[PDB]
Amino acid sequence: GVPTYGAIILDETLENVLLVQGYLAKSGWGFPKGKVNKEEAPHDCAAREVFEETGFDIKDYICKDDYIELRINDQLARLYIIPGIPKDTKFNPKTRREIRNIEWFSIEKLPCHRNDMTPKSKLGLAPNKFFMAIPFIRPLRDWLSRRFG
Ligand SMILES: CCn1cc(C(=O)NCc2ccc(F)cc2)cn1
Repeated sequence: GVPTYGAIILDETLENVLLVQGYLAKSGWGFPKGKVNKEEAPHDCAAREVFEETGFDIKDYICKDDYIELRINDQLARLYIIPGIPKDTKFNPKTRREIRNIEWFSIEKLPCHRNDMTPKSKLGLAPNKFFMAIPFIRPLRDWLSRRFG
């Protein structure tokens, strides 16, 4: 699968992160990201996808070595960490045709794993509207500890 790039945008307090909600298969909440184009550098893909989905341009803020990367079923997703973006920033996607909504979420309130169904004696995980964000939350929490305190 083709790598994806995007961003974890945080506010000035470092409390909140910016998530986007799509439609249909992409109906839950996730960090803004998308598929790399042929010959496109990871940093340009991230900025491009973030600008398409949020209307916010990260290019002046990207730091080359500040990202979290996960390989999930053989697909690499790398989210550059972009702290310090004011909470009153006005975000608007390129088309409401892909992005339903854009919101800040408290990091401490977001799940960092899904819950099983052990009270129901059933295998697997309960649905969670943050399932695409979830795999980045523990690594982000740890990364913020190691770079801010
Ligand atoms: C198909 C599995 N899945 C992906 C998402 C996801 O990426 N959510 C956030 C998002 C939505 C639309 C975007 F264009 C970009 C990012 C949710 N479920």
